Amino acid sequence: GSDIVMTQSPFSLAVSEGEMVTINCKSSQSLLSSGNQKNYLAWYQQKPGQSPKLLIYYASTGQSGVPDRFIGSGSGTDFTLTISDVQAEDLADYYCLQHYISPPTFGAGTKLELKAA
Amino acid sequence: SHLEQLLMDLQELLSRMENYRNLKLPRMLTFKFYLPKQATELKDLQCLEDELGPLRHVLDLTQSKSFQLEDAENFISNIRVTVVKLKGSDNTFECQFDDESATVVDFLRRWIAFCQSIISTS
Amino acid sequence: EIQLQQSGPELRRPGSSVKLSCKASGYNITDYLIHWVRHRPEHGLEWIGWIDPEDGETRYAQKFQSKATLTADTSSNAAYMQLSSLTPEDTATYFCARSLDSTYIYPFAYWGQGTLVTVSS
Ligand SMILES: *[C@@H]1O[C@H](CO[C@@H]2O[C@@H](C)[C@@H](O)[C@@H](O)[C@@H]2O)[C@@H](O[C@@H]2O[C@H](CO)[C@@H](O)[C@H](O)[C@H]2NC(C)=O)[C@H](O[C@@H]2O[C@@H](C)[C@@H](O)[C@@H](O)[C@@H]2O)[C@H]1NC(C)=O
Repeated sequence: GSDIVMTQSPFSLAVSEGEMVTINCKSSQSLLSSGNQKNYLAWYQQKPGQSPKLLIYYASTGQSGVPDRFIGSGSGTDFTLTISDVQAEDLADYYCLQHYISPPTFGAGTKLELKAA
Repeated sequence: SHLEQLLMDLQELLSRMENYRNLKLPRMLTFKFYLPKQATELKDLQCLEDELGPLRHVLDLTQSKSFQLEDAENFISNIRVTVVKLKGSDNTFECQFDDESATVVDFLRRWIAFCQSIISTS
Repeated sequence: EIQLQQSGPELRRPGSSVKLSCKASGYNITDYLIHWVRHRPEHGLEWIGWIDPEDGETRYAQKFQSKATLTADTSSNAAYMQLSSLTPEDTATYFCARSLDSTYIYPFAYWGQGTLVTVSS
C-alpha cells in the first residue's frame, strides 16, 4: 500500500520495421527531486535469452552505447519511452523503474515484437 | 495547501537519504523520536517541531562527512515555517506522544503517512 | 570488462533455504553497491534489497526482510543472497546487479546472467 505504483502500457505491441514505438509509464507519485531537478526514473531492455540492460536513467539520459533511436521523456508523474526507426534487434521486454523512494518498483513491462515492413 | 507543502519536503528528504550512498547516519542509527500514533490532529505537529532541532544536527553532521546535502539549513527552515502554520493558533502544547525508538528514515516515513492520512479526511 | 558471475541453478522443496553467490570481476566489489532483483514470467521484475560491500550496510524490501539475508566477502570479491522459508511463488530467476555510480545507490546496471531457482511442492 505504501509503495509507489508504476502503471506501464501497453502490455504487448507488434509493429513493422522502421515504425515508431511509444511506451508509457505513469506513477502514483511525482518522481522529481526538488534539489537535483532530476526525475528518478530508468528504462530497462531485456532481449530474449539475456539479462536486463539499462537503456536510460534520470528519465532522459541514455546509457553509453545506446543508439539514438531510444528517447526518454517526461517529468513528474508521466513518462514516455520512444523508439524510432525500430529495428529487428529491438525485439525485447521493456520495463520502467522508479527509485525516488524505496523500494524501487518496476512497471509490469512491455513485450515488443517486430514484423517486416 | 500548506500540508501539501510539508508532505513534499518530508518526501524530498526521505528521497535523498534513500538515494545518496554516503548519507549513512540517517539510515543506520536509531534515536528516541516522537512518532505519530493513530491519534491524528494538526496540534500533534508540535511533536514534529520539537524534533527539528536534533534533525538539523543530523543533517549538518551528515553534510560534513558527505558533501551531498548543501541545503541543510533552509531545508529545516522550510519545514519549520510550514508546520508552525498548521499547528493553529494556540499556546504551545507540550507533545503528548510516547517516546519511541527509530531511525531518521523511519521517522520521516511515519510523519509522511501521518500527513497522507490527514489529506484523506479533508 | 565489468562482469558479475552468478552461481548455477537450484532446486528446493518448500520451507527450504538457498544461498546464491555473485562474484565480481573487472572491478573491486567494495567500490559500488550490489542489488538483487528477481524475475517471474507472470509477475515481472521485483527488487529484493541492496548491500554496501565496503561496510556491510543492507537495505531490504519489507516483503523480503524475514525471508532474505544479504552478505558480502571482500576477500572473495563476492556478494551473497540467502532466501529462507521458500515457497513455490519464490520460483524465479534471481539477478545481481551493480549500482551505476559509486556515489548514487540507484539505478542498477551490469547485471549477472541470473540464477534460476525452482521450488516444487
Ligand atoms: C578492494 O579494496 C579493498 C580496500 O581498498 C583500499 O582502498 C583502495 C582505494 C586502494 O587504495 C586499496 O589498495 C585499499 O586496500 C581491499 O581491502 C584491503 O586490502 C588490503 C590488502 O590489499 C588489506 O591489508 C586491508 O585490510 C583490506 N581492507 C579492507 C577494509 O578489506 C581489497 O583487498 C581484498 O581484501 C583483503 C581483506 C584481502 O582479503 C585481499 O585478499 C583482497 O584482495 C580489494 N579487493 C581486491 C580483490 O583487490
